[PDB]
Amino acid sequence: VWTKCDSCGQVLYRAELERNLEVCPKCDHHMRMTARNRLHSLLDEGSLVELGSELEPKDVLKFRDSKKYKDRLASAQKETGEKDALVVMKGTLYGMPVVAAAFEFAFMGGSMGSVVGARFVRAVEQALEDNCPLICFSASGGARMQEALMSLMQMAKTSAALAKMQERGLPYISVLTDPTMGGVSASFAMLGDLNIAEPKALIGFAGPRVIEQTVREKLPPGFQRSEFLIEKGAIDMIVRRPEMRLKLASILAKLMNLPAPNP
Amino acid sequence: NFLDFEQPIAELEAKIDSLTAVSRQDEKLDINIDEEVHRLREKSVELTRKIFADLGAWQIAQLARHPQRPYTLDYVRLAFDEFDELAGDRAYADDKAIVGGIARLDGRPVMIIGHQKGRETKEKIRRNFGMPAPEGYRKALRLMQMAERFKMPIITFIDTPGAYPGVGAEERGQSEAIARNLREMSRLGVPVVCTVIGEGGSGGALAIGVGDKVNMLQYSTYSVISPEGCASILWKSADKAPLAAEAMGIIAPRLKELKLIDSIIPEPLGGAHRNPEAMAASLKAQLLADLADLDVLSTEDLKNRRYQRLMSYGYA
Amino acid sequence: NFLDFEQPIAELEAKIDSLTAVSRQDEKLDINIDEEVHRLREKSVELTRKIFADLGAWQIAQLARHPQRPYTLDYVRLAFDEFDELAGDRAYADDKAIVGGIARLDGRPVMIIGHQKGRETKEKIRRNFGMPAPEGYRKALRLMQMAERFKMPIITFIDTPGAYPGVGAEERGQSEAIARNLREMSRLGVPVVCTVIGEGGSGGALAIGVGDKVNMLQYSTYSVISPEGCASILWKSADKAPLAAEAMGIIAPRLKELKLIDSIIPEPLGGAHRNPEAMAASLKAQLLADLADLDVLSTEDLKNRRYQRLMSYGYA
Ligand SMILES: CC(=O)SCCNC(=O)CCNC(=O)[C@H](O)C(C)(C)COP(=O)(O)OP(=O)(O)OC[C@H]1O[C@@H](n2cnc3c(N)ncnc32)[C@H](O)[C@@H]1OP(=O)(O)O
Ligand SMILES: [Zn+2]
Repeated sequence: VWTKCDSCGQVLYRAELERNLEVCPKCDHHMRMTARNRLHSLLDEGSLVELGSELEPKDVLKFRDSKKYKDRLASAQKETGEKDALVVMKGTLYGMPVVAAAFEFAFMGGSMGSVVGARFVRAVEQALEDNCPLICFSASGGARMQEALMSLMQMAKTSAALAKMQERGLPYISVLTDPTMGGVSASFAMLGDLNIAEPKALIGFAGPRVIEQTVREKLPPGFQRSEFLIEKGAIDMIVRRPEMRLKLASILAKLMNLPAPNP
Repeated sequence: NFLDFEQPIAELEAKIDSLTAVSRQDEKLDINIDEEVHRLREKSVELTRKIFADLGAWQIAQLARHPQRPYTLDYVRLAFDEFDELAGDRAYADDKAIVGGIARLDGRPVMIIGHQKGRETKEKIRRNFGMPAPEGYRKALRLMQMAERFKMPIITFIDTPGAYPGVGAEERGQSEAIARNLREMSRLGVPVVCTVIGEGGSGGALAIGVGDKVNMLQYSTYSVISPEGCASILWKSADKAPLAAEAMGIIAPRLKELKLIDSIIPEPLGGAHRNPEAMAASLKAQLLADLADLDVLSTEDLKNRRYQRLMSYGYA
Repeated sequence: NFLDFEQPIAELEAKIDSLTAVSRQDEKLDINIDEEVHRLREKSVELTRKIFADLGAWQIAQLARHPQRPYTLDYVRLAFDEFDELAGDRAYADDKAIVGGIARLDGRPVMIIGHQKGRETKEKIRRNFGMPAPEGYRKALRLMQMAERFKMPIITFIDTPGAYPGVGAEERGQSEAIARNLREMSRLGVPVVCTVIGEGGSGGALAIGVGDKVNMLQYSTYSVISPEGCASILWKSADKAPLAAEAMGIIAPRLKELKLIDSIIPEPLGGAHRNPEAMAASLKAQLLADLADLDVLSTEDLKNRRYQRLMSYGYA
């Protein structure tokens, strides 16, 4: 029941960290949070209703790099307890209907595959039919390499869905957690009306290692971090996780023109 | 500079060149020289036919990266007329990795956007080896919006290693540029025809490749990551690239059966580099055919069909 | 730090401060100290009333540049609640010279954009003295488009020396940013209310000031070029600035009689810096009245009225 924060090397009490939404109480380090726990924290209590739960990985390419991709999917599903990376849940936020989606970075690096894109499109469609904001928490290593173009196209698909939402005037907030790279930051994570990002979150398109290889120099200090990006204009604002829920509610209360939430 | 497996063919071609020079150096022995030239030409044709009969996915990927191949400017020159090149994204700078403009396809006015790798070693470094910074995708978006304004169909040539993973290009929001292109290109009210001539992929190619008709040349590849990268991350080695290329399924016939592209444009025998004119003619015919059956649809029906085609991607 | 012509008033105020300290240092002489404080307070009020009775155009221009005056953030704090600041133009960087966000005006959700000069000498250099680079006008456009999307009225605070004439800002297309803002702000489907609190002009202020209702504080200026520049180019000297300020007609009533602004917001006696709370209250009342009479119009009628108002500028 005693965990340690790797950034500061403290001895955080486990339940103390858990009740603080997996944030170090000492150095305020934003550590891993599972999709289901994140969506339970955001949305109101007793109103969660999962969407797109009938979709499961159905590998067709029969990929095999060093382990059978079916074996990879089985192992990840057993480890994390989720069918695929993205989890969509309808619910209420301070008395306001809202559809939320959260990545599960433990599932093959939160990579975006066919099921991820299909679930995201289901979330967008649900938001459209029942007019309400969409909130997406992004934590992904990129596009699922074990599905090739069938994964790459999921970018375009999801983008199109968001375009539809933008045409209807429905707000869409895109929280950028740590990390958000590859085809998730280039398709729908940075395609939100407001690009909120958690502190010190590695956000970009190409990972630091490949940038180092190509440039063969020293990257600027604090490269691709949230604090470095907000000065580059890619991030609208940086919100701490314990204050996220309320902040989001307030924002969507003003974008939708609804009365302010009761604190 | 032919590929490794094309060493025999190259040798034969060199021989032919030599014989041609001899035929242009004397006159009393023209008959025998010409007969030998014809015989060796038939030999080269048959050798190229048999060599290319069975090419692996790695061989195809090498062909798509052949350092002698028509790029966007070459196809524009050999299949389009009256091409005016528009430069600048109006914000920061004009990326030479993406060339765009407005030209005429058999008299019809069309907008052309595409990646340009560059021919020699000077242009290759001038054009960043076909890898565009975000200020190239922003120019592509600007030109696509301009074309969509003046009821103009759009034609895209996708030939690039990917988006440039530089520090400067990363500071200026590459992800935002790509995402904005992907979002906006699905709402254009004009038919879009995309071809994957050469090498494309990694998502820096889908930024100008969300179209109504997606076409690919026979010996061209389109992958979520280069075989080198897939091998490095997954195979834990760089010399196992061909295994990654075979496993991903990046070849045109393999992608066709997955319902990811619309048609494959057959290439001249021995790759598109041997006979660029025939390749340009085939591509022009395919473009005209694709525009012919896209004009019938109304703008609303065109957009609805595009949306449905996008939503039909993937097995889920 | 009061202005030169306000030297007498400042002295009296200083005197009052001293007396106040004395009134807070002893208790047996409170009656006489309080009576003297009241008498000197009345003296200061009458002196400020008579000094400000006749102010020249140069004096007003100095007031608009007073190094103690509520900026955009001050008005936001004292007249708006629940203000979330949105930063970044999504392309290059976020300009600190322009602050924008979304807040609530008496419960109504509004979008706020405005120049921010900065209070002290550190923030002044951090915010480029209120002079925005093109990546600030692009952020302003992004926020205005966002507000127009979600049926949200827009409120603009125009307080800036002008657009930054830097080499970097010039390389990144300042002219394009300003022109795009001017073109797009005339088509917004939401009512726009603009005020010229403080100093504005040179065209880097009109970039966020093409609105349905244009308001100006009593002691604020709005000129095509700063009086120093007008004197330098035309009067061939810099010490003849007050002549240029008087000749141009940069004071609020002078622009009012030309049908260039809608109304003048009366300021607290002695300039808006003496009583910022009263200034904020007056501005909030004016904003509420302008939105009250702008909501009745339909979106199409609103846009038509805006277009007609724009086309009615000038004597031709
Ligand atoms: C081209 C594309 O879109 S995919 C290319 C890969 N991704 C990138 O280049 C962008 C970022 N690159 C990265 O390496 C990471 O995402 C970083 C920089 C954020 C580092 O995050 P890390 O903490 O190092 O995570 P890591 O990469 O180990 O991801 C965890 C797991 O997800 C896997 N993974 C992550 N992304 C992918 C992907 N796109 N395809 C397949 N597997 C992936 C990794 O192989 C790893 O598996 P393993 O631990 O069993 O070996
Ligand atoms: Zn810690």
